[PDB]
Amino acid sequence: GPHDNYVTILDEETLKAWIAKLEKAPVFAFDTETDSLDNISANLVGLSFAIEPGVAAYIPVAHDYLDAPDQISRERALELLKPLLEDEKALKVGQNLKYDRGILANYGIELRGIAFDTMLESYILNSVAGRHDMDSLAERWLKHKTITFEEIAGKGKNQLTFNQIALEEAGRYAAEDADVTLQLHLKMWPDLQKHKGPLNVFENIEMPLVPVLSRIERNGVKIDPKVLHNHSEELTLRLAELEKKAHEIAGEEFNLSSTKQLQTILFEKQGIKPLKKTPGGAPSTSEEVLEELALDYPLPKVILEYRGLAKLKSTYTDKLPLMINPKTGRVHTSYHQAVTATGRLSSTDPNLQNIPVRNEEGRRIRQAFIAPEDYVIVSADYSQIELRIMAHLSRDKGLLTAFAEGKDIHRATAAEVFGLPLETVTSEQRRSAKAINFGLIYGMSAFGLARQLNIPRKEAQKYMDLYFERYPGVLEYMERTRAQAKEQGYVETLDGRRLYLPDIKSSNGARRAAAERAAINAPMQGTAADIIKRAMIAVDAWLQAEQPRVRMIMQVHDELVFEVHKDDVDAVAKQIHQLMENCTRLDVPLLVEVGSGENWDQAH
DNA sequence: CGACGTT
Ligand SMILES: [Mg+2]
Repeated sequence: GPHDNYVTILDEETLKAWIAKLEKAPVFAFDTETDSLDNISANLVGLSFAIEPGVAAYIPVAHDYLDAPDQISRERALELLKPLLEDEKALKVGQNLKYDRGILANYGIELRGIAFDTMLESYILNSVAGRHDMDSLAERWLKHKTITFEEIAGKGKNQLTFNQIALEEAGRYAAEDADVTLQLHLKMWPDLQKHKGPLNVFENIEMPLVPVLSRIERNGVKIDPKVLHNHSEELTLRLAELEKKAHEIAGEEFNLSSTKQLQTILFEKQGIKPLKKTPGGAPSTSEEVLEELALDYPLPKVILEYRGLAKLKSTYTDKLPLMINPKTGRVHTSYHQAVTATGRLSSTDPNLQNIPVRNEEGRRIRQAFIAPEDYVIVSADYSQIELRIMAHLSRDKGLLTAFAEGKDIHRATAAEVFGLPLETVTSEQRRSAKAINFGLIYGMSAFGLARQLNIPRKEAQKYMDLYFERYPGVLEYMERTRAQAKEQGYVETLDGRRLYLPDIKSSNGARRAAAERAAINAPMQGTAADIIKRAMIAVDAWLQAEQPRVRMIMQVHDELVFEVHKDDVDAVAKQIHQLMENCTRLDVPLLVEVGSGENWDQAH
């Protein structure tokens, strides 16, 4: 791990020399460092170029501390770099490219040279290794503890924004970052080349996602804060009523939110035997315990209602109005592309993928999302996608025929399990088969179904036996995947995304069963994520080539909520439809139930 | 309720 060959650029002539080197440089790093953690309101501070291993350059453009000398104009430097950054033939490399690209696009410079991202490379190679962050990557691959931002800043309010930070420390840190990316690239890229499936997915599914991810995050979803600042008042009043009722039942004032106090007061005053126990050993008070106890006493019911209301209020109705970006008035999310192992995108700060649906008050919370003016929400959706991947990967004629004909999968499964035809499949049989399908997706055991269906576990096993006998190809494929995990350990999805299992041969019964379940459902969710990502890429290509009156705002799991102008709804819905069924060459069709509701809940 | 685990 070399160092000290780090030249910091203060004059534009050295910048010209560096760009002359860069335009002949095949691959090079790019790591813009910025004061603000935000990707939208942040103002750029400096850049970083590392054409050759150890040969890294930091280019300050605005430093705020006393006597920051010869600061190149942030506009002049970017104007001189526009031929380079906006070049397609120059392949770049970095970390979290949807951050650098967003920061650059703040100034109108649309970057186009992205080809490698160390985060994405580390994700594709071994998705269950570390956390895919520079600090972890450093020792995990290069075996070189790098300088963190904490040393320069210091935890707490004492932490310093990067812009006023002294020249030497900031420059050496950024150049070390750039240089590191190069070492990580030069080390991992041969490994990424040796793996054909991972190479395919990395080139075609993961990396073209970065520009559309940045565009989606910068577009942001619009919320009507008045709805939440109204609705929280009714939430507070209702929970106050629940407080009054609970303190009437118990005769004392306390906090329903606390769990230790709640279990103590409950199990000492009313004294029901603890049905279940927490993983920590204490008596458990989860929702099942709540409903079982509310079968007997009203205080469990009222505290369950308090939990239900308070969770949604505190998590959404209070946090979302706070997170509205004041500059543009739209909530901006950070889709972390590589954090979950399976492959799904997971929105963070705030979790837009975690908006309530099943509760009517959750329906109100989803109604809080609206359109600015003359616009209307289009909520794309894949219906029962996981079962479609199951049919494709099982090669079972029954499910393939059922999906090709287009009948509801749940009633068809119930018909094939119980014998009576699908038209006579009633509601209880229907959601019984629904539980069968979902559980088989997740790999759960018969006790789980006795819990999720309130039927004896013997009857659960009998029902799965009927299903398994009528669908032997699915079981054969699942056993093939289980066995494949033994000698390969990287049970793999369709498009080549892998998952290394360090728990397949753990020789422990507890871990291996969960490892087997993960091996079962890994191709499932992996294929679903790849299909969604490819649909995202195609739709983004359509918008960026045609520029219609549509803006993609969010990507929930198997959902692609848009925002269209009122007069476009007739044709753009059909166009995105066609773009999405033609997304992936899979035999079973990919049904897309496009809504066109005025608000997100209405479109849902 | 049945398979996994240990004294
Ligand atoms: Mg970076």
